[PDB]
Amino acid sequence: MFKTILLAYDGSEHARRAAEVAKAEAEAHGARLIVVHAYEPRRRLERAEGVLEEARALTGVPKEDALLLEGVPAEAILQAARAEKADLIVMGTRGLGALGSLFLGSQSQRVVAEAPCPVLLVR
Amino acid sequence: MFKTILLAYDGSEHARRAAEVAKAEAEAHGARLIVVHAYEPRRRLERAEGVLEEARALTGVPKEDALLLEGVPAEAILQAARAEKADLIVMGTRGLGALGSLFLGSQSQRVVAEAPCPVLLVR
Amino acid sequence: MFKTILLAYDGSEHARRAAEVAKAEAEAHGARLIVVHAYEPRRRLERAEGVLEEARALTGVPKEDALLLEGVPAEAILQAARAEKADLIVMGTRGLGALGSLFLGSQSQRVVAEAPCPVLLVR
Amino acid sequence: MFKTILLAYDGSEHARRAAEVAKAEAEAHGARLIVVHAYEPRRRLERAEGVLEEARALTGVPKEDALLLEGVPAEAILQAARAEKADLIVMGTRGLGALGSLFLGSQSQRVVAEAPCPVLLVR
Ligand SMILES: Nc1ncnc2c1ncn2[C@@H]1O[C@H](COP(=O)(O)OP(=O)(O)OP(=O)(O)O)[C@@H](O)[C@H]1O
Ligand SMILES: Nc1ncnc2c1ncn2[C@@H]1O[C@H](COP(=O)(O)OP(=O)(O)OP(=O)(O)O)[C@@H](O)[C@H]1O
Ligand SMILES: Nc1ncnc2c1ncn2[C@@H]1O[C@H](COP(=O)(O)OP(=O)(O)OP(=O)(O)O)[C@@H](O)[C@H]1O
Ligand SMILES: Nc1ncnc2c1ncn2[C@@H]1O[C@H](COP(=O)(O)OP(=O)(O)OP(=O)(O)O)[C@@H](O)[C@H]1O
Ligand SMILES: [Mg+2]
Ligand SMILES: [Mg+2]
Ligand SMILES: [Mg+2]
Ligand SMILES: [Mg+2]
Ligand SMILES: [Mg+2]
Ligand SMILES: [Mg+2]
Repeated sequence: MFKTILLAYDGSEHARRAAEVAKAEAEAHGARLIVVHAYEPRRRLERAEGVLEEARALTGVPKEDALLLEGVPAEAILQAARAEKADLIVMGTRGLGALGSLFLGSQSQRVVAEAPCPVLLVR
Repeated sequence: MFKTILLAYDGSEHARRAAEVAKAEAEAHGARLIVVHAYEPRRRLERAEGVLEEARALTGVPKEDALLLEGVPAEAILQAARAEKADLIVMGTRGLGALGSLFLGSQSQRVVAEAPCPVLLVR
Repeated sequence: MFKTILLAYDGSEHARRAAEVAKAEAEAHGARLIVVHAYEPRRRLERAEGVLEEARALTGVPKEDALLLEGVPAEAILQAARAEKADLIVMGTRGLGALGSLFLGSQSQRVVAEAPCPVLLVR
Repeated sequence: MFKTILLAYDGSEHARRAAEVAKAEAEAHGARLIVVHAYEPRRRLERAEGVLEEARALTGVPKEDALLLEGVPAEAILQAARAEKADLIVMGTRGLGALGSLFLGSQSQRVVAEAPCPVLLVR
Protein backbone atom coordinates (compact mmCIF):
# COMPACT_ATOMS: atom_id res chain seq x y z
CA MET A 1 0.00 0.00 0.00
CA PHE A 2 2.37 2.67 1.52
CA LYS A 3 5.87 1.99 0.15
CA THR A 4 6.95 5.69 0.23
CA ILE A 5 5.86 8.22 2.87
CA LEU A 6 6.55 11.93 2.77
CA LEU A 7 6.66 14.04 5.97
CA ALA A 8 6.21 17.86 5.51
CA TYR A 9 8.06 19.49 8.39
CA ASP A 10 8.01 23.13 9.53
CA GLY A 11 9.51 22.69 12.97
CA SER A 12 6.21 23.43 14.73
CA GLU A 13 5.01 21.32 17.68
CA HIS A 14 2.33 19.88 15.33
CA ALA A 15 5.08 18.91 12.88
CA ARG A 16 7.16 17.27 15.67
CA ARG A 17 4.09 15.13 16.42
CA ALA A 18 3.72 14.43 12.76
CA ALA A 19 7.38 13.34 12.56
CA GLU A 20 6.73 10.69 15.31
CA VAL A 21 3.64 9.50 13.43
CA ALA A 22 5.52 9.39 10.12
CA LYS A 23 8.40 7.38 11.64
CA ALA A 24 5.93 4.87 13.14
CA GLU A 25 4.01 4.54 9.87
CA ALA A 26 7.22 3.91 7.95
CA GLU A 27 8.26 1.25 10.48
CA ALA A 28 4.82 -0.44 10.38
CA HIS A 29 4.55 -0.50 6.58
CA GLY A 30 8.23 -1.17 5.81
CA ALA A 31 8.24 2.07 3.84
CA ARG A 32 10.85 4.54 2.74
CA LEU A 33 10.35 7.85 4.50
CA ILE A 34 11.32 11.22 2.99
CA VAL A 35 11.22 14.43 5.05
CA VAL A 36 10.93 17.88 3.42
CA HIS A 37 11.15 21.39 4.60
CA ALA A 38 10.38 24.34 2.34
CA TYR A 39 11.91 27.82 2.75
CA GLU A 40 10.15 30.82 1.32
CA PRO A 41 11.27 33.41 -1.31
CA ARG A 42 21.98 32.97 3.20
CA ARG A 43 20.44 33.29 6.63
CA ARG A 44 17.12 31.87 5.36
CA LEU A 45 18.95 28.81 4.12
CA GLU A 46 20.84 28.46 7.45
CA ARG A 47 17.61 28.53 9.48
CA ALA A 48 15.96 26.21 7.04
CA GLU A 49 18.74 23.63 7.13
CA GLY A 50 18.52 23.71 10.95
CA VAL A 51 14.77 22.92 10.85
CA LEU A 52 15.41 20.08 8.40
CA GLU A 53 18.23 18.75 10.61
CA GLU A 54 15.70 18.45 13.40
CA ALA A 55 13.28 16.53 11.17
CA ARG A 56 16.10 14.17 10.26
CA ALA A 57 16.94 13.76 13.97
CA LEU A 58 13.41 12.87 14.88
CA THR A 59 12.88 10.41 12.06
CA GLY A 60 16.32 8.85 11.45
CA VAL A 61 16.17 9.12 7.66
CA PRO A 62 19.32 9.15 5.51
CA LYS A 63 20.65 12.49 4.12
CA GLU A 64 19.42 11.89 0.57
CA ASP A 65 15.96 11.47 2.11
CA ALA A 66 15.85 14.87 3.89
CA LEU A 67 15.23 17.63 1.42
CA LEU A 68 15.28 21.39 1.47
CA LEU A 69 12.75 22.84 -1.08
CA GLU A 70 11.81 26.42 -2.05
CA GLY A 71 8.53 28.10 -2.61
CA VAL A 72 5.03 28.13 -1.29
CA PRO A 73 5.26 25.17 1.07
CA ALA A 74 2.32 23.27 -0.25
CA GLU A 75 3.51 23.62 -3.87
CA ALA A 76 6.97 22.34 -2.83
CA ILE A 77 5.49 19.45 -0.87
CA LEU A 78 3.24 18.42 -3.78
CA GLN A 79 6.13 18.60 -6.24
CA ALA A 80 8.27 16.39 -4.06
CA ALA A 81 5.45 13.97 -3.39
CA ARG A 82 4.94 13.53 -7.18
CA ALA A 83 8.67 13.24 -7.86
CA GLU A 84 9.22 10.67 -5.08
CA LYS A 85 5.92 8.86 -5.86
CA ALA A 86 4.78 9.24 -2.31
CA ASP A 87 1.91 6.99 -1.22
CA LEU A 88 1.13 8.97 1.90
CA ILE A 89 1.83 12.56 2.96
CA VAL A 90 2.01 13.16 6.74
CA MET A 91 1.79 16.75 8.02
CA GLY A 92 0.34 18.73 10.95
CA THR A 93 -3.09 20.21 10.95
CA ARG A 94 -1.54 23.59 11.85
CA GLY A 95 1.95 25.11 12.13
CA LEU A 96 3.98 28.06 13.09
CA GLY A 97 1.35 30.42 11.83
CA ALA A 98 -1.48 29.14 14.00
CA LEU A 99 -3.85 31.54 15.61
CA GLY A 100 -6.65 28.89 16.16
CA SER A 101 -8.72 30.70 13.66
CA LEU A 102 -8.49 28.47 10.58
CA PHE A 103 -10.14 25.08 10.43
CA LEU A 104 -6.76 23.63 9.10
CA GLY A 105 -3.59 25.54 8.17
CA SER A 106 -3.39 27.11 4.66
CA GLN A 107 -0.55 24.78 3.58
CA SER A 108 -2.42 21.67 4.76
CA GLN A 109 -5.59 22.91 2.98
CA ARG A 110 -3.59 23.28 -0.24
CA VAL A 111 -2.07 19.89 0.01
CA VAL A 112 -5.31 18.11 0.83
CA ALA A 113 -6.99 19.91 -2.14
CA GLU A 114 -4.39 18.70 -4.67
CA ALA A 115 -2.79 15.67 -3.12
CA PRO A 116 -1.71 12.75 -5.34
CA CYS A 117 -2.30 10.32 -2.42
CA PRO A 118 -3.84 10.12 1.06
CA VAL A 119 -2.88 12.75 3.61
CA LEU A 120 -2.50 11.94 7.36
CA LEU A 121 -3.22 15.14 9.39
CA VAL A 122 -1.64 15.17 12.88
CA ARG A 123 -3.00 17.54 15.52
CA MET B 1 0.75 4.32 18.56
CA PHE B 2 -2.49 3.28 16.70
CA LYS B 3 -4.18 0.57 18.78
CA THR B 4 -7.75 1.55 17.71
CA ILE B 5 -8.71 2.86 14.26
CA LEU B 6 -12.10 4.21 13.29
CA LEU B 7 -13.32 4.18 9.66
CA ALA B 8 -16.19 6.62 8.80
CA TYR B 9 -18.08 5.04 5.91
CA ASP B 10 -20.78 6.56 3.68
CA GLY B 11 -20.70 4.04 0.86
CA SER B 12 -19.11 6.51 -1.57
CA GLU B 13 -16.23 5.47 -3.86
CA HIS B 14 -13.93 7.64 -1.66
CA ALA B 15 -15.15 5.72 1.40
CA ARG B 16 -14.55 2.33 -0.33
CA ARG B 17 -10.95 3.47 -0.87
CA ALA B 18 -10.79 4.57 2.71
CA ALA B 19 -12.05 1.15 3.85
CA GLU B 20 -9.09 -0.54 2.02
CA VAL B 21 -6.67 1.93 3.63
CA ALA B 22 -8.23 1.42 7.07
CA LYS B 23 -8.00 -2.38 6.78
CA ALA B 24 -4.33 -2.15 5.76
CA GLU B 25 -3.51 0.26 8.59
CA ALA B 26 -5.18 -2.02 11.13
CA GLU B 27 -3.21 -5.01 9.78
CA ALA B 28 0.11 -3.07 9.83
CA HIS B 29 -0.34 -1.67 13.35
CA GLY B 30 -2.03 -4.72 14.90
CA ALA B 31 -4.98 -2.46 15.71
CA ARG B 32 -8.64 -2.96 16.40
CA LEU B 33 -10.71 -1.45 13.62
CA ILE B 34 -14.22 -0.04 14.12
CA VAL B 35 -16.39 1.01 11.16
CA VAL B 36 -19.27 3.51 11.54
CA HIS B 37 -22.01 4.73 9.36
CA ALA B 38 -24.32 7.56 10.40
CA TYR B 39 -27.92 7.96 9.17
CA GLU B 40 -29.56 11.34 9.26
CA PRO B 41 -32.72 12.59 11.08
CA ARG B 42 -37.74 2.34 8.82
CA ARG B 43 -36.53 2.65 5.26
CA ARG B 44 -33.71 5.00 6.34
CA LEU B 45 -32.51 2.38 8.78
CA GLU B 46 -32.75 -0.38 6.10
CA ARG B 47 -30.61 1.61 3.63
CA ALA B 48 -28.22 2.54 6.37
CA GLU B 49 -27.73 -1.03 7.58
CA GLY B 50 -27.01 -2.02 3.95
CA VAL B 51 -24.26 0.61 3.65
CA LEU B 52 -22.75 -0.56 6.95
CA GLU B 53 -22.93 -4.19 5.79
CA GLU B 54 -20.77 -3.21 2.86
CA ALA B 55 -18.22 -1.52 5.14
CA ARG B 56 -18.10 -4.69 7.21
CA ALA B 57 -17.62 -6.75 4.03
CA LEU B 58 -14.73 -4.66 2.86
CA THR B 59 -12.93 -4.58 6.18
CA GLY B 60 -13.76 -7.94 7.83
CA VAL B 61 -14.53 -6.47 11.25
CA PRO B 62 -16.72 -8.30 13.78
CA LYS B 63 -20.39 -7.24 14.25
CA GLU B 64 -19.81 -5.43 17.54
CA ASP B 65 -17.22 -3.35 15.65
CA ALA B 66 -19.60 -2.11 12.89
CA LEU B 67 -21.87 0.56 14.22
CA LEU B 68 -24.90 2.42 12.98
CA LEU B 69 -25.05 5.99 14.47
CA GLU B 70 -27.55 8.85 14.08
CA GLY B 71 -27.11 12.51 13.51
CA VAL B 72 -24.91 14.92 11.68
CA PRO B 73 -22.26 12.49 10.46
CA ALA B 74 -19.29 14.30 11.80
CA GLU B 75 -20.85 14.68 15.26
CA ALA B 76 -21.63 10.92 15.29
CA ILE B 77 -18.13 10.03 14.13
CA LEU B 78 -16.52 12.24 16.78
CA GLN B 79 -18.73 10.79 19.51
CA ALA B 80 -17.82 7.26 18.54
CA ALA B 81 -14.15 8.09 18.21
CA ARG B 82 -14.14 9.48 21.80
CA ALA B 83 -16.16 6.55 23.16
CA GLU B 84 -13.94 3.93 21.48
CA LYS B 85 -10.74 5.91 22.22
CA ALA B 86 -9.79 5.89 18.59
CA ASP B 87 -6.15 6.71 17.80
CA LEU B 88 -6.77 7.34 14.13
CA ILE B 89 -9.87 8.26 12.12
CA VAL B 90 -9.81 7.22 8.43
CA MET B 91 -12.34 8.81 6.06
CA GLY B 92 -12.61 10.03 2.45
CA THR B 93 -11.83 13.54 1.40
CA ARG B 94 -15.28 13.71 -0.25
CA GLY B 95 -18.45 11.59 -0.40
CA LEU B 96 -21.82 11.16 -1.89
CA GLY B 97 -22.42 14.86 -1.91
CA ALA B 98 -19.40 15.80 -4.01
CA LEU B 99 -19.70 18.40 -6.67
CA GLY B 100 -15.88 19.13 -6.82
CA SER B 101 -16.56 22.50 -5.41
CA LEU B 102 -15.43 22.16 -1.79
CA PHE B 103 -11.79 21.82 -0.85
CA LEU B 104 -12.79 18.80 1.42
CA GLY B 105 -16.29 17.52 2.22
CA SER B 106 -18.26 19.27 5.03
CA GLN B 107 -18.21 16.15 7.26
CA SER B 108 -14.43 15.70 6.83
CA GLN B 109 -13.91 19.44 7.56
CA ARG B 110 -15.90 19.05 10.78
CA VAL B 111 -14.02 16.03 11.89
CA VAL B 112 -10.59 17.48 11.14
CA ALA B 113 -11.57 20.67 13.05
CA GLU B 114 -12.52 18.78 16.24
CA ALA B 115 -10.75 15.47 16.02
CA PRO B 116 -9.40 13.84 19.20
CA CYS B 117 -6.62 12.15 17.15
CA PRO B 118 -4.98 12.18 13.71
CA VAL B 119 -7.22 11.93 10.65
CA LEU B 120 -6.15 10.02 7.48
CA LEU B 121 -7.96 11.57 4.45
CA VAL B 122 -8.30 9.21 1.45
CA ARG B 123 -8.97 10.67 -2.00
CA MET C 1 -22.54 48.42 -9.90
CA PHE C 2 -25.23 46.29 -8.11
CA LYS C 3 -28.39 46.40 -10.23
CA THR C 4 -29.58 42.88 -9.22
CA ILE C 5 -29.07 41.33 -5.77
CA LEU C 6 -29.85 37.74 -4.85
CA LEU C 7 -30.61 36.72 -1.24
CA ALA C 8 -30.19 32.97 -0.40
CA TYR C 9 -32.59 32.25 2.44
CA ASP C 10 -32.86 29.14 4.65
CA GLY C 11 -34.96 30.58 7.44
CA SER C 12 -32.07 30.51 9.92
CA GLU C 13 -31.38 33.46 12.24
CA HIS C 14 -28.26 34.19 10.11
CA ALA C 15 -30.48 34.27 7.01
CA ARG C 16 -33.00 36.64 8.71
CA ARG C 17 -30.06 38.99 9.32
CA ALA C 18 -28.99 38.54 5.76
CA ALA C 19 -32.52 39.41 4.56
CA GLU C 20 -32.31 42.79 6.43
CA VAL C 21 -28.89 43.44 4.88
CA ALA C 22 -30.12 42.46 1.41
CA LYS C 23 -33.17 44.76 1.67
CA ALA C 24 -30.95 47.67 2.75
CA GLU C 25 -28.44 47.04 -0.04
CA ALA C 26 -31.23 46.95 -2.62
CA GLU C 27 -32.64 50.23 -1.27
CA ALA C 28 -29.19 51.91 -1.25
CA HIS C 29 -28.22 50.79 -4.77
CA GLY C 30 -31.67 51.09 -6.37
CA ALA C 31 -31.41 47.40 -7.21
CA ARG C 32 -33.84 44.64 -7.96
CA LEU C 33 -33.78 42.04 -5.21
CA ILE C 34 -34.54 38.35 -5.75
CA VAL C 35 -34.93 35.93 -2.82
CA VAL C 36 -34.44 32.16 -3.22
CA HIS C 37 -34.98 29.18 -1.08
CA ALA C 38 -33.89 25.70 -2.13
CA TYR C 39 -35.57 22.47 -0.95
CA GLU C 40 -33.67 19.23 -1.04
CA PRO C 41 -34.36 15.93 -2.90
CA ARG C 42 -45.70 17.42 -0.81
CA ARG C 43 -44.84 18.22 2.77
CA ARG C 44 -41.30 19.28 1.76
CA LEU C 45 -42.77 21.75 -0.68
CA GLU C 46 -45.24 23.05 1.96
CA ARG C 47 -42.45 23.71 4.48
CA ALA C 48 -40.30 25.21 1.80
CA GLU C 49 -42.97 27.61 0.56
CA GLY C 50 -43.46 28.72 4.20
CA VAL C 51 -39.74 29.55 4.56
CA LEU C 52 -39.83 31.48 1.28
CA GLU C 53 -42.97 33.34 2.40
CA GLU C 54 -41.00 34.56 5.38
CA ALA C 55 -38.15 35.77 3.16
CA ARG C 56 -40.68 37.65 1.06
CA ALA C 57 -42.18 39.16 4.23
CA LEU C 58 -38.86 40.39 5.46
CA THR C 59 -37.74 41.87 2.17
CA GLY C 60 -40.96 43.06 0.48
CA VAL C 61 -40.11 41.64 -2.94
CA PRO C 62 -42.81 40.85 -5.52
CA LYS C 63 -43.96 37.22 -6.04
CA GLU C 64 -42.08 36.72 -9.31
CA ASP C 65 -38.94 37.70 -7.36
CA ALA C 66 -39.27 35.02 -4.63
CA LEU C 67 -38.29 31.65 -5.96
CA LEU C 68 -38.45 28.09 -4.76
CA LEU C 69 -35.54 26.00 -6.22
CA GLU C 70 -34.54 22.33 -5.85
CA GLY C 71 -31.27 20.66 -5.24
CA VAL C 72 -28.07 21.13 -3.35
CA PRO C 73 -28.65 24.67 -2.11
CA ALA C 74 -25.47 26.16 -3.38
CA GLU C 75 -25.97 24.68 -6.87
CA ALA C 76 -29.52 26.11 -6.94
CA ILE C 77 -28.34 29.51 -5.73
CA LEU C 78 -25.56 29.65 -8.34
CA GLN C 79 -27.95 28.63 -11.12
CA ALA C 80 -30.40 31.34 -10.16
CA ALA C 81 -27.67 33.93 -9.76
CA ARG C 82 -26.46 33.19 -13.34
CA ALA C 83 -29.99 33.15 -14.75
CA GLU C 84 -30.97 36.44 -13.06
CA LYS C 85 -27.53 38.02 -13.73
CA ALA C 86 -27.08 38.78 -10.09
CA ASP C 87 -24.39 41.34 -9.24
CA LEU C 88 -24.27 40.45 -5.57
CA ILE C 89 -25.26 37.34 -3.60
CA VAL C 90 -26.15 37.94 0.08
CA MET C 91 -26.28 34.93 2.42
CA GLY C 92 -25.47 34.00 6.04
CA THR C 93 -22.14 32.69 7.13
CA ARG C 94 -23.93 29.71 8.73
CA GLY C 95 -27.45 28.25 8.80
CA LEU C 96 -29.71 25.67 10.24
CA GLY C 97 -26.97 23.12 10.27
CA ALA C 98 -24.55 25.09 12.43
CA LEU C 99 -22.59 23.38 15.11
CA GLY C 100 -19.86 26.15 15.33
CA SER C 101 -17.42 23.72 13.94
CA LEU C 102 -17.01 24.88 10.34
CA PHE C 103 -15.26 28.10 9.46
CA LEU C 104 -18.30 28.97 7.14
CA GLY C 105 -21.29 26.78 6.27
CA SER C 106 -20.88 24.19 3.45
CA GLN C 107 -23.40 25.99 1.19
CA SER C 108 -21.70 29.37 1.68
CA GLN C 109 -18.28 27.74 0.99
CA ARG C 110 -19.66 26.33 -2.27
CA VAL C 111 -21.10 29.58 -3.37
CA VAL C 112 -18.01 31.62 -2.55
CA ALA C 113 -15.87 29.05 -4.45
CA GLU C 114 -17.92 29.34 -7.67
CA ALA C 115 -19.68 32.65 -7.45
CA PRO C 116 -20.25 34.70 -10.62
CA CYS C 117 -20.14 37.94 -8.55
CA PRO C 118 -19.26 39.25 -5.07
CA VAL C 119 -20.76 37.50 -2.06
CA LEU C 120 -21.81 39.42 1.11
CA LEU C 121 -21.57 37.03 4.13
CA VAL C 122 -23.77 38.03 7.10
CA ARG C 123 -22.99 36.63 10.55
CA MET D 1 -26.85 50.03 8.60
CA PHE D 2 -23.29 50.54 7.15
CA LYS D 3 -21.94 53.81 8.57
CA THR D 4 -18.26 52.65 8.54
CA ILE D 5 -16.72 50.37 5.90
CA LEU D 6 -13.25 48.88 6.05
CA LEU D 7 -11.38 47.83 2.87
CA ALA D 8 -8.47 45.33 3.35
CA TYR D 9 -6.03 45.99 0.52
CA ASP D 10 -3.01 43.94 -0.59
CA GLY D 11 -2.49 45.46 -4.01
CA SER D 12 -3.68 42.32 -5.81
CA GLU D 13 -6.05 42.52 -8.80
CA HIS D 14 -8.77 41.06 -6.51
CA ALA D 15 -8.09 43.87 -4.02
CA ARG D 16 -8.26 46.54 -6.79
CA ARG D 17 -11.73 45.18 -7.61
CA ALA D 18 -12.58 45.23 -3.96
CA ALA D 19 -11.46 48.88 -3.72
CA GLU D 20 -13.98 49.83 -6.50
CA VAL D 21 -16.72 47.91 -4.68
CA ALA D 22 -15.81 49.50 -1.34
CA LYS D 23 -15.87 53.02 -2.83
CA ALA D 24 -19.29 52.38 -4.39
CA GLU D 25 -20.69 50.93 -1.15
CA ALA D 26 -19.46 53.94 0.81
CA GLU D 27 -21.06 56.30 -1.73
CA ALA D 28 -24.38 54.37 -1.70
CA HIS D 29 -24.63 54.15 2.10
CA GLY D 30 -23.17 57.58 2.92
CA ALA D 31 -20.49 55.77 4.92
CA ARG D 32 -17.01 56.56 6.08
CA LEU D 33 -14.51 54.33 4.35
CA ILE D 34 -11.20 53.25 5.90
CA VAL D 35 -8.54 51.40 3.86
CA VAL D 36 -5.86 49.23 5.52
CA HIS D 37 -2.80 47.48 4.38
CA ALA D 38 -0.81 45.17 6.65
CA TYR D 39 2.94 44.52 6.29
CA GLU D 40 4.44 41.38 7.73
CA PRO D 41 7.17 40.85 10.39
CA ARG D 42 12.82 50.04 6.05
CA ARG D 43 12.29 48.62 2.60
CA ARG D 44 9.24 46.63 3.81
CA LEU D 45 7.69 49.84 5.05
CA GLU D 46 8.51 51.64 1.75
CA ARG D 47 6.81 48.93 -0.33
CA ALA D 48 3.92 48.82 2.06
CA GLU D 49 3.32 52.57 1.99
CA GLY D 50 3.32 52.37 -1.83
CA VAL D 51 0.59 49.69 -1.80
CA LEU D 52 -1.47 51.78 0.63
CA GLU D 53 -0.97 54.88 -1.54
CA GLU D 54 -2.58 52.97 -4.37
CA ALA D 55 -5.55 52.00 -2.20
CA ARG D 56 -5.97 55.65 -1.27
CA ALA D 57 -5.78 56.61 -4.96
CA LEU D 58 -8.46 54.17 -5.94
CA THR D 59 -10.85 55.07 -3.15
CA GLY D 60 -10.25 58.80 -2.49
CA VAL D 61 -10.17 58.48 1.29
CA PRO D 62 -8.43 61.07 3.49
CA LYS D 63 -4.94 60.31 4.94
CA GLU D 64 -6.18 59.59 8.46
CA ASP D 65 -8.43 56.96 6.86
CA ALA D 66 -5.63 54.99 5.11
CA LEU D 67 -3.71 52.93 7.59
CA LEU D 68 -0.56 50.88 7.57
CA LEU D 69 -0.80 47.95 10.09
CA GLU D 70 1.64 45.18 11.08
CA GLY D 71 1.21 41.51 11.60
CA VAL D 72 -0.69 38.59 10.23
CA PRO D 73 -2.98 40.44 7.84
CA ALA D 74 -6.21 39.05 9.10
CA GLU D 75 -5.33 39.81 12.74
CA ALA D 76 -4.46 43.40 11.74
CA ILE D 77 -7.65 43.79 9.74
CA LEU D 78 -9.80 42.46 12.60
CA GLN D 79 -8.09 44.75 15.11
CA ALA D 80 -8.70 47.78 12.94
CA ALA D 81 -12.26 46.78 12.21
CA ARG D 82 -12.98 46.56 15.99
CA ALA D 83 -11.16 49.83 16.72
CA GLU D 84 -12.95 51.74 13.93
CA LYS D 85 -16.29 49.99 14.64
CA ALA D 86 -16.55 48.85 11.07
CA ASP D 87 -20.00 47.72 9.92
CA LEU D 88 -18.73 46.01 6.80
CA ILE D 89 -15.34 44.61 5.79
CA VAL D 90 -14.68 44.46 2.01
CA MET D 91 -11.80 42.29 0.76
CA GLY D 92 -10.91 40.02 -2.18
CA THR D 93 -11.58 36.34 -2.22
CA ARG D 94 -7.89 35.76 -3.07
CA GLY D 95 -4.69 37.83 -3.27
CA LEU D 96 -1.09 37.88 -4.17
CA GLY D 97 -0.60 34.38 -2.93
CA ALA D 98 -3.21 32.74 -5.16
CA LEU D 99 -2.50 29.46 -6.78
CA GLY D 100 -6.25 28.60 -7.41
CA SER D 101 -5.94 25.86 -4.93
CA LEU D 102 -7.71 27.26 -1.87
CA PHE D 103 -11.45 27.76 -1.77
CA LEU D 104 -10.80 31.38 -0.40
CA GLY D 105 -7.47 32.94 0.60
CA SER D 106 -6.11 32.20 4.13
CA GLN D 107 -6.49 35.85 5.24
CA SER D 108 -10.10 36.04 3.99
CA GLN D 109 -10.85 32.70 5.74
CA ARG D 110 -9.49 34.12 8.99
CA VAL D 111 -11.45 37.27 8.74
CA VAL D 112 -14.72 35.57 7.85
CA ALA D 113 -14.21 33.15 10.80
CA GLU D 114 -13.82 35.96 13.37
CA ALA D 115 -15.42 38.98 11.81
CA PRO D 116 -17.28 41.48 14.02
CA CYS D 117 -19.59 42.37 11.08
CA PRO D 118 -20.55 41.23 7.57
CA VAL D 119 -17.78 40.59 5.06
CA LEU D 120 -18.19 41.39 1.31
CA LEU D 121 -15.90 39.03 -0.70
CA VAL D 122 -14.93 40.36 -4.17
CA ARG D 123 -13.67 37.93 -6.81
N1 LIG E 1 7.68 25.48 5.19
C1 LIG E 1 7.12 24.27 5.35
N2 LIG E 1 7.80 23.17 5.02
C2 LIG E 1 7.34 21.94 5.20
N3 LIG E 1 6.15 21.71 5.74
C3 LIG E 1 5.40 22.78 6.09
C4 LIG E 1 5.86 24.07 5.90
N4 LIG E 1 4.90 24.89 6.33
C5 LIG E 1 3.89 24.14 6.77
N5 LIG E 1 4.19 22.85 6.65
C6 LIG E 1 3.39 21.67 7.02
O1 LIG E 1 2.03 22.13 7.06
C7 LIG E 1 1.53 21.78 8.37
C8 LIG E 1 0.36 22.70 8.70
O2 LIG E 1 0.82 24.05 8.81
P1 LIG E 1 0.31 25.31 7.93
O3 LIG E 1 1.60 26.10 7.51
O4 LIG E 1 -0.64 24.78 6.94
O5 LIG E 1 -0.55 26.07 9.08
P2 LIG E 1 -0.24 27.37 9.97
O6 LIG E 1 1.34 27.58 9.89
O7 LIG E 1 -0.89 27.05 11.26
O8 LIG E 1 -0.97 28.56 9.18
P3 LIG E 1 -0.53 29.37 7.88
O9 LIG E 1 -1.71 28.89 6.91
O10 LIG E 1 -0.58 30.79 8.34
O11 LIG E 1 0.89 28.82 7.43
C9 LIG E 1 2.74 21.94 9.29
O12 LIG E 1 2.51 21.26 10.53
C10 LIG E 1 3.76 21.19 8.43
O13 LIG E 1 3.51 19.78 8.54
N1 LIG F 1 -23.20 9.39 6.93
C1 LIG F 1 -21.89 9.18 7.07
N2 LIG F 1 -21.45 8.18 7.84
C2 LIG F 1 -20.17 7.88 7.99
N3 LIG F 1 -19.21 8.54 7.35
C3 LIG F 1 -19.58 9.57 6.56
C4 LIG F 1 -20.91 9.92 6.40
N4 LIG F 1 -20.95 10.96 5.58
C5 LIG F 1 -19.69 11.26 5.23
N5 LIG F 1 -18.85 10.40 5.81
C6 LIG F 1 -17.38 10.33 5.70
O1 LIG F 1 -16.96 11.64 5.29
C7 LIG F 1 -16.18 11.45 4.09
C8 LIG F 1 -16.19 12.75 3.29
O2 LIG F 1 -17.52 13.03 2.84
P1 LIG F 1 -18.38 14.35 3.17
O3 LIG F 1 -19.82 13.85 3.53
O4 LIG F 1 -17.58 15.15 4.11
O5 LIG F 1 -18.31 15.06 1.72
P2 LIG F 1 -19.37 15.19 0.53
O6 LIG F 1 -20.46 14.05 0.80
O7 LIG F 1 -18.53 15.14 -0.69
O8 LIG F 1 -20.05 16.62 0.76
P3 LIG F 1 -21.17 17.09 1.79
O9 LIG F 1 -20.28 18.10 2.65
O10 LIG F 1 -22.19 17.71 0.90
O11 LIG F 1 -21.61 15.82 2.62
C9 LIG F 1 -16.84 10.27 3.39
O12 LIG F 1 -15.95 9.71 2.41
C10 LIG F 1 -16.97 9.34 4.60
O13 LIG F 1 -15.68 8.79 4.91
N1 LIG G 1 -31.80 25.58 1.38
C1 LIG G 1 -31.25 26.79 1.26
N2 LIG G 1 -31.82 27.72 0.48
C2 LIG G 1 -31.36 28.96 0.36
N3 LIG G 1 -30.29 29.38 1.01
C3 LIG G 1 -29.65 28.49 1.80
C4 LIG G 1 -30.11 27.19 1.95
N4 LIG G 1 -29.27 26.57 2.78
C5 LIG G 1 -28.33 27.45 3.15
N5 LIG G 1 -28.57 28.63 2.58
C6 LIG G 1 -27.82 29.89 2.71
O1 LIG G 1 -26.50 29.51 3.14
C7 LIG G 1 -26.24 30.26 4.35
C8 LIG G 1 -25.18 29.52 5.16
O2 LIG G 1 -25.69 28.25 5.59
P1 LIG G 1 -25.07 26.81 5.26
O3 LIG G 1 -26.28 25.89 4.87
O4 LIG G 1 -23.94 27.03 4.34
O5 LIG G 1 -24.45 26.46 6.72
P2 LIG G 1 -24.96 25.49 7.89
O6 LIG G 1 -26.51 25.23 7.59
O7 LIG G 1 -24.56 26.21 9.12
O8 LIG G 1 -24.14 24.14 7.66
P3 LIG G 1 -24.36 22.95 6.62
O9 LIG G 1 -23.00 23.14 5.78
O10 LIG G 1 -24.43 21.75 7.49
O11 LIG G 1 -25.65 23.30 5.76
C9 LIG G 1 -27.61 30.35 5.03
O12 LIG G 1 -27.59 31.39 6.02
C10 LIG G 1 -28.42 30.77 3.81
O13 LIG G 1 -28.16 32.15 3.52
N1 LIG H 1 -1.32 42.32 3.77
C1 LIG H 1 -2.63 42.53 3.59
N2 LIG H 1 -3.17 43.71 3.92
C2 LIG H 1 -4.45 44.00 3.72
N3 LIG H 1 -5.29 43.15 3.16
C3 LIG H 1 -4.81 41.94 2.81
C4 LIG H 1 -3.48 41.60 3.01
N4 LIG H 1 -3.32 40.35 2.57
C5 LIG H 1 -4.50 39.92 2.11
N5 LIG H 1 -5.41 40.89 2.23
C6 LIG H 1 -6.83 40.89 1.83
O1 LIG H 1 -7.21 39.50 1.77
C7 LIG H 1 -7.75 39.29 0.45
C8 LIG H 1 -7.63 37.80 0.11
O2 LIG H 1 -6.25 37.44 0.02
P1 LIG H 1 -5.50 36.31 0.90
O3 LIG H 1 -4.14 36.94 1.35
O4 LIG H 1 -6.48 35.81 1.87
O5 LIG H 1 -5.33 35.18 -0.25
P2 LIG H 1 -4.06 34.72 -1.13
O6 LIG H 1 -3.01 35.92 -1.02
O7 LIG H 1 -4.67 34.37 -2.43
O8 LIG H 1 -3.48 33.46 -0.34
P3 LIG H 1 -2.59 33.36 0.97
O9 LIG H 1 -3.65 32.64 1.93
O10 LIG H 1 -1.44 32.53 0.53
O11 LIG H 1 -2.27 34.84 1.44
C9 LIG H 1 -6.93 40.21 -0.45
O12 LIG H 1 -7.61 40.41 -1.70
C10 LIG H 1 -7.01 41.47 0.42
O13 LIG H 1 -8.31 42.04 0.30
MG1 LIG I 1 2.38 27.77 8.21
MG1 LIG J 1 -21.49 13.84 2.48
MG1 LIG K 1 -27.22 24.49 5.89
MG1 LIG L 1 -24.75 18.97 4.13
MG1 LIG M 1 -2.30 36.67 0.68
MG1 LIG N 1 0.41 32.44 4.49
